[PDB]
Amino acid sequence: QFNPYGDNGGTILGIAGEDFAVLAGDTRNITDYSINSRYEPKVFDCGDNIVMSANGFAADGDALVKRFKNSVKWYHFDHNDKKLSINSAARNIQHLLYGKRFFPYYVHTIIAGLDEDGKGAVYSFDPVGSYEREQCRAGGAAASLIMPFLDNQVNFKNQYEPGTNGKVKKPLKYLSVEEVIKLVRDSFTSATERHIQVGDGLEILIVTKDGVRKEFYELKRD
Amino acid sequence: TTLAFRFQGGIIVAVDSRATAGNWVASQTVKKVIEINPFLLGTMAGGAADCQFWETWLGSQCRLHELREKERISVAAASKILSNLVYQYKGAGLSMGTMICGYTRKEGPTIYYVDSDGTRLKGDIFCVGSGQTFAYGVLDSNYKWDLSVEDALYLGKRSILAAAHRDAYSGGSVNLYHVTEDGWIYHGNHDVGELFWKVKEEEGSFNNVIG
Amino acid sequence: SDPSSINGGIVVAMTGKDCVAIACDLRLGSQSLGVSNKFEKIFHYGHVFLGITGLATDVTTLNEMFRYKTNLYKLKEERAIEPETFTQLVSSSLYERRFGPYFVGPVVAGINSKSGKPFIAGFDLIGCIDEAKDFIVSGTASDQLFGMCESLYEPNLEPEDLFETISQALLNAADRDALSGWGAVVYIIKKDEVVKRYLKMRQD
Amino acid sequence: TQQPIVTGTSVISMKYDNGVIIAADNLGSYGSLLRFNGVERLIPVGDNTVVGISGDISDMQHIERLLKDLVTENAYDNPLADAEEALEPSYIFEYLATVMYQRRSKMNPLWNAIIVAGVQSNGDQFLRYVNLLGVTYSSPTLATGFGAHMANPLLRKVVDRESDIPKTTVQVAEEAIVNAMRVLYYRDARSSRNFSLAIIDKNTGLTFKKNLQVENMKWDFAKDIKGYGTQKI
Amino acid sequence: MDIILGIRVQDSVILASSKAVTRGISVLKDSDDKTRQLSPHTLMSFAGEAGDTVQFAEYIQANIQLYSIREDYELSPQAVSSFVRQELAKSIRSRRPYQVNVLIGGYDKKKNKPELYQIDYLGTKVELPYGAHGYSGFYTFSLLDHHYRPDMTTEEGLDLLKLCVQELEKRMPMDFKGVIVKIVDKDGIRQVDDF
Amino acid sequence: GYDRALSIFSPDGHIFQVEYALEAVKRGTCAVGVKGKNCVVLGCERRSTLKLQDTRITPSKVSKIDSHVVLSFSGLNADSRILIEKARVEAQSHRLTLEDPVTVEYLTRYVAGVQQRYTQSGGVRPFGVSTLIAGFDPRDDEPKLYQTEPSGIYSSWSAQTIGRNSKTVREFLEKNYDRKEPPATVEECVKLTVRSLLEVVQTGAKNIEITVVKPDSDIVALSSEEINQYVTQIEQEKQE
Amino acid sequence: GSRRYDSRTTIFSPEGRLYQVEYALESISHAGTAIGIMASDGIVLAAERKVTSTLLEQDTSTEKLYKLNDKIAVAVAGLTADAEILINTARIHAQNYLKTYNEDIPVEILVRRLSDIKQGYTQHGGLRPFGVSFIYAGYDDRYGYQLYTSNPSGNYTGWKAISVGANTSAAQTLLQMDYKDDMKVDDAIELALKTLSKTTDSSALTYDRLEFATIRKGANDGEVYQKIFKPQEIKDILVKTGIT
Amino acid sequence: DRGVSTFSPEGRLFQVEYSLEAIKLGSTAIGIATKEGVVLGVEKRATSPLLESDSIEKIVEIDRHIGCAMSGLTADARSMIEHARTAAVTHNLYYDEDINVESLTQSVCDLALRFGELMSRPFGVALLIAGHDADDGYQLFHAEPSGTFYRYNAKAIGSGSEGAQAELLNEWHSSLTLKEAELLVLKILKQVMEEKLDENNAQLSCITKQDGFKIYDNEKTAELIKELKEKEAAE
Amino acid sequence: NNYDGDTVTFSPTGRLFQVEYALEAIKQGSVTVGLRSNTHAVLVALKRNADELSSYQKKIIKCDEHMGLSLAGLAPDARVLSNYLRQQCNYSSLVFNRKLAVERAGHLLCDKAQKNTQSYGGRPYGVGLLIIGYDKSGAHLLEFQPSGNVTELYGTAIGARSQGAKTYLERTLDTFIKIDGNPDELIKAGVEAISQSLRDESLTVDNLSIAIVGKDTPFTIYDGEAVAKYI
Ligand SMILES: [Mg+2]
Repeated sequence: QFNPYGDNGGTILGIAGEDFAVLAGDTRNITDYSINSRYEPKVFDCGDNIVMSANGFAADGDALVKRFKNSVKWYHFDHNDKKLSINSAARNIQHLLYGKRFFPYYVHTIIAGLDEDGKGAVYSFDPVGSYEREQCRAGGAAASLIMPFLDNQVNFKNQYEPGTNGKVKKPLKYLSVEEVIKLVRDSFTSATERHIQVGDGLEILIVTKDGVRKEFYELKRD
Repeated sequence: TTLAFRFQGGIIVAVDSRATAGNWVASQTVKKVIEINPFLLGTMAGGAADCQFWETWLGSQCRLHELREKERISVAAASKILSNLVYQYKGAGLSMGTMICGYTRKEGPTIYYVDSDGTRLKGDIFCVGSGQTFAYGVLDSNYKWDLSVEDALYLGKRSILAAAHRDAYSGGSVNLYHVTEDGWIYHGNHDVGELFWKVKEEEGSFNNVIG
Repeated sequence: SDPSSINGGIVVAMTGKDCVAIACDLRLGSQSLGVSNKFEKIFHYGHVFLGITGLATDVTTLNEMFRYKTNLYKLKEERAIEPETFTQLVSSSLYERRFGPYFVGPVVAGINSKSGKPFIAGFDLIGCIDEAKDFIVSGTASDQLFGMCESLYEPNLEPEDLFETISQALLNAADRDALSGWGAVVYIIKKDEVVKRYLKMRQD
Repeated sequence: TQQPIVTGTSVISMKYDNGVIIAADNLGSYGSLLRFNGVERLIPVGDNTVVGISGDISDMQHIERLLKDLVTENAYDNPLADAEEALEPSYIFEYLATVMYQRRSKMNPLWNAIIVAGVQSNGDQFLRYVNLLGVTYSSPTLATGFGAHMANPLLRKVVDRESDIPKTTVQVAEEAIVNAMRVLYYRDARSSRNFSLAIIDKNTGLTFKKNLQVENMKWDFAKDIKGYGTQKI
Repeated sequence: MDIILGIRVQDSVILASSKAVTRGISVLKDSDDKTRQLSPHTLMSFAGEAGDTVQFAEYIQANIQLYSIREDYELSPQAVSSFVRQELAKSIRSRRPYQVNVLIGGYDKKKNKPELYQIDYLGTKVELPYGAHGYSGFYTFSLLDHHYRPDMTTEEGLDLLKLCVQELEKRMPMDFKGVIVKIVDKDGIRQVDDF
Repeated sequence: GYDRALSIFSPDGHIFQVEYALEAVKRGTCAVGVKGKNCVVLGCERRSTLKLQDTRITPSKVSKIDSHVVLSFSGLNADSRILIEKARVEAQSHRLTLEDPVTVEYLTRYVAGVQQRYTQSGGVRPFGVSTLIAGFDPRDDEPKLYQTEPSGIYSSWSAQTIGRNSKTVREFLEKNYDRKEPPATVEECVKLTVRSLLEVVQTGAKNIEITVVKPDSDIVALSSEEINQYVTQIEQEKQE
Repeated sequence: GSRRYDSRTTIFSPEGRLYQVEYALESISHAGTAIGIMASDGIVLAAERKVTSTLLEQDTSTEKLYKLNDKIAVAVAGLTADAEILINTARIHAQNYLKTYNEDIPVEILVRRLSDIKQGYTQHGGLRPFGVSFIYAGYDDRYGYQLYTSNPSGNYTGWKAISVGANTSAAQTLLQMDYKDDMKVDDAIELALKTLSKTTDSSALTYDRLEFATIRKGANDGEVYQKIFKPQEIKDILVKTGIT
Repeated sequence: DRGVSTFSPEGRLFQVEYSLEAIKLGSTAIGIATKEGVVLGVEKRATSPLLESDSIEKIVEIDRHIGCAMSGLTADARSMIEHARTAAVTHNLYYDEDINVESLTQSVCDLALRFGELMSRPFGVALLIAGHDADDGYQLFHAEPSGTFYRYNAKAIGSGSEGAQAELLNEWHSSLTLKEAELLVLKILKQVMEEKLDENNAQLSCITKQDGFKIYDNEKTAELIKELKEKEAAE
Repeated sequence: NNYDGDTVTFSPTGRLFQVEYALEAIKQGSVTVGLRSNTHAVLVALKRNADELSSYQKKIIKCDEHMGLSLAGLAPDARVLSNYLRQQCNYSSLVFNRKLAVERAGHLLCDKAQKNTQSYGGRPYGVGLLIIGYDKSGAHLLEFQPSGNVTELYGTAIGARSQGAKTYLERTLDTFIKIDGNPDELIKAGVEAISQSLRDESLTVDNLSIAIVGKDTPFTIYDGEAVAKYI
């Protein structure tokens, strides 16, 4: 019988700073034990300072990003070129996903940008459109490898203040863009070593009030 | 694990914040209470998307009622909008366990349990989710109608903590709400990590864990 | 989960000299559980008698349906429907539900008011007509009724005799079926009089 | 939902400095590896695009008609149909990509893997893949079925990354493709000796080669192989 | 939704319905009323699939209440039961059938006679002196067959019901948390406060 | 289907089919609504040109929509049945979804909405009917009286009349009804309603129908003898 | 387009009347007279056939009096073809009610539905209304013996005695004059015939120009019989009352 | 007769032009936009003294940030209001924000021309749609049955419109306070109204960023009527 | 006279009067100008107000990044046709990853307008459009009329007293056609063109509406203080 779903592998990572946000993804596209491409981007500038990735089944991912980019276009036409706030974009994507509740888009979605106070925002979705704002989120194949590391190194979980008998927690603070990109690069090199579907290349999209900048870094090709 | 119970001081609503995909812990920071309107609360159990989407939709339907009838909707009417909606979808695979909690002058404090099978139940006490049995154990044992507001809030908080401990698919933090004639009041987010040890030390309970 | 043997029950019809007889058990059950001992399976539209075995919801529904159709027939035709014509109407109505059938085994009995000829017929659930000189059998003890009828029956029995033969055919068939019995009714049908007798039988 | 009956095997392709190469054998295969030969699986669309198709032959012939139908439609009320408003590889691919994905979403797929090889108006090399699931990807080397497993590894030794494309000549690229086709003939039970090769060059245009045969095969060593271990004779 | 009983005595019909609502391993409620008043002299108890029961009961209630207003007349118990049967008989060949079993107890003011109707989810209607749905009848039918009389008073009928409930509380695996009892006579519908 | 726009605008900005529908209402038998302190009364005229009538079975002029709301009307009798049926269905539909009987204002707003829809739908003419809708909201003791008309406009009235010679009986009510002090009792309210109809009817025999609605679904229709006593009392007091 | 040829059958006049309904009533006024009289112990239906021919088969003919079920009959006045469409609808509605409730349809419910169908043709669809007026004679266990009339407007009303069709003005004055409440069926039969005998446009009222029916409780113990009179039975009742 | 969507020789739609005549017959409605809020006032115009005036709803809430005043065949407005409320709530459900006043107006105006041989005739009612949003601040729109809408600093519609509009032309400036605008609506209503203006036959409302859309009580409007008379007598 | 009742009726001289009446709605509309060079295409529109308290009716609608129009006549009809163009531009992008040709845009508007002139019950569109765009064959200006007749032009004008601006462009043709890689100068020529269609009233800051599209210029609309430069 025909199976309408597939797994194109890959893994994505969103981190929110004080006055910035990053959305990272590996550039490897796979089916089973074959490499389809070593450079196939799945992190996209959608306009209005919103970056988006739909990781999982690439066909469903491309379809959703295409539909959302179109949703941004028609929001401008229908509401006098008004800027689509990240919170509004998130709710719109919930409806796009829940629209196919009984034939889901098999993807994990993460959008990054700035909220209306200019502070870094990351939203993560399930396949059928349940969503939540988060400081930190990894998605896709190697999510299970990256996410606990980010709990430790971003949210300082299970870290206490030396000499306080584990009574005083290590204080939460915003990380610089330089410190965040280090954690992203290490997160992906670590995932590349232990996950066969992750490697080839890492593409990071950084969102500030100035706009959307790109950085590329080579990963192991085995 | 979600619960809501009626008492002298109104309604207590307490929920956990954990989401799981199989044995993978997807989130520890989920908001399982939908605010809806200042006198109406919804709890979420089962499918995250099903609950979040349809209870947000319920908030829209409740707003339209109030624009059209120039009156706030009753908890009975609000609960039946949601129960009638899920009944249309019955057999399609919607997964929802839910409690509609609110005060209105004509009804008083009211709790309605609504699930995706189409069950709609009015009751004083309800616990819904994988950890409901753990919550019920603590709630039923210490529940009195004439509980104080401070004691009722603690019992709700304590009953979630009990379930968070024993249930693998419950945990993260406890979100506390108190519903009166004036409306609902948020009583904060309590991380189970810090709460557990505080409760153990102060209550002298949880003797089963290393001490 | 076999609709024709959830509720259970039997119908038998026989021809005699210038008479017909139709008889049924009174049991309605939910598999092993006996529910009602007053569930008659024989209905009449004027002088045409219809017995129906099988799923009890469909027995009630088809009775209500044929009452409806024969009531409209009489108003338009300005005369009671005859057995031969009613037989065709049962066949038409069942085959209309060919791929979603009524789980029933109907039996038609009556005397043609013009010719005076005794008439009986049986049907399957999709409306195939079994027209027979001798007898027709239906229900969960059909095998049992076929055995009793094929040995007990002889042609041109008088009404008083035909009563004994059909009665003994039903009673002995029902006693060898778990889902049949709990009482029995026999209709003896002459040209211009109809006697209805309730039989005393074992209540197990 | 369907099952493929008669199918085409691997389509292989790669980019070089001034264009793209694409090749496919001329065989249709039945159920238990039964063969049939005399099937062209390379569809030239205009003089700047070649569409290589693998999978169900019946679905391939349907797609062949859609492309012929597309060229006719583009000409309608178009004075620049043979110039600025001529069909591009990017346009033809996106059409096919759209069809493949909406067919899978209706649970009635076209049981094919497609590679669109061409040169754009600005001279940019175009090479992209789409299949029955509507999954799409681009790479300096693209292959379907067995080709993905056996051809890609060979073609990636010539062009491993984007920076290798300018250093790769048409002579080198064609040799690599022709060699890869022989390896597929050795090792694929659904391959044939006869194949077609197409070159789309920005300077020299589209060159279409038919009735090509695998040559310079190594079989001589077979005479020295006796039994399955211990047999000496 | 498990236990629904019905006894028709001389001058009234008594319906007894279990109070428990069980979802999974937990008993959610112990005070559930598995009945709707269809008209002032007609009561319907129900049991079956969750949601379907209440949805079906309320739908019937609305249709009978609509007839009552339109004609300014109370439909007879026989007429209400026939309407309810036809609705279930439609349901069974639907895309998604109502999985609901009902007892209809009514006092016919024209005949001055109590009437009890048992209808299953297939639309299998039967008129009985006493009835039950599901596993309830497994114990109660033998007991009623022994003790029941047609000329019993309401008090006699309630004592005979206590004997049925005691037998169920002894031999049934589930705790159904007791029964709500309702009497339907010439004066209408009242609930027995203590049982 | 038949699509023709029958209700359209004229150069002067009128919709003649809606205005001609009001003429049908003006031809209809007189209907009056008077609301007191703790009750509402609906009085209705029955033309006396019809003798050998069976009053038992003849459709009554006042219709119960629910146990707590009543609808009277002036205009085409056949048209009124369609509005009453739709209203009765909506009343049971409201109870089923909101778990509460309709307010009088809601039931009015629904009926008015139906009447409006028939003024800008293709292939249909407007209803030749104006309605008086009276009753008490659930768990409320404040009397409610609303009027609807073919256009679809509705509004609340202390007292109001519709149908033939309604302008005469409205004249009467405008000077005889005190806003500051409405009819305190049931008797007072029924008397003022009968008095107002006696300005128009002809005879107070089998020509006047009275229906008294009170809080908590307490609706009763008065008989001939009961109404005849009010007629006898008013005529004796008049001769002064 | 087609707008040019649309008569607009469902619009109001400036006076607020329905043209097509008014003109349909004008049509019905030229139809043969039908009289219904309701007694304490039964109902009489009498109707005049439209100018009979000598070679018309009288015995096997049905123009005026139609059976709806065992307890309800109608007298027709207007287009016979139009009446038969509505009669077959009414017959089905009755059997639908019996199928649903296992009770014979109450008279008013059948009348209201048939009246509601007529109403529809005046408010939507853009078709001509039914050129038919009915006298409904029926019995149910709620209101007992009942007379109703419906007309193309879809309005219906109850009556102790009523006429439809030709010379109703004259017929209604004669009924109003001689009718009383404690009247028997036999007395009502005599009134119906005497009224037709005086309102008829024919020279003399004969058996061959009449249709007659009674709904009595004449059968044994609390059951209703419908008697559609034969030609010979009309001839006998016409001599017995002393009109011939 | 003639088609419903027919053009006149002048190039106007007959049925649209005729509906504008219906709106002239309607009771007066006035709207004034300021930097402190937008005020909406209406003439109630009870046909008889027995009619309970408080039951005349010609000022209507669409969302918390958008109000509406109507003039013409007011029954026709019910489905327009229903659509506006549905559009406002639906947009909030899809985008988790308040919907722009212009976007809501544009939605209502998209019904207007959905008639022909869809509904049988145009709407016989004009709307004043007043609201606030973060982008374009306090706004007043005039929605016609033509499908056209204009933004206005101030606008009058209904029987006394041409007289009222001439008065608003002189009186309106960009520095008007909310209190000044309230008195100005009441002043111009009392000028064009047949019967004498009081708290029973006239109604005030406003929309402010802080408190949203509020219909003024009869007690509140009465004080503003008393304040208006004193200030006009003062000079 | 007898032949103007609907769009399905020819006159004895072979005229469609309902179409000719729709054409009349455009003449009553406010003036708008369109002109282009080889590099850029410009729309200039005179916006019309109800009174001094009212806003100025927006005349220019964006259809894609590379295409938009100005309207004269029934604004709601412009909304219907511009929404249709937006969808056709959108369909071309999503399905073919291809910017819709300005010529095809014309053909699609023509064929949509035509169907409404041959069917009973429906009416012709009561608006004229000037479509500008930059596609693969450079700058383009189109004139749409609700008869269905679409025309490609170097320049034109529609609305009341449009003949003044159309005459100027006819004279200026050889000058403005060669304004390549200079947006401001091409707008200035468009503003001087629309000025030939003014009577009593002059161009003010909230009165004038300009739009431009070109080689390295997305379709952008200038209103308010942004058009103060060109007065
Ligand atoms: Mg047995």
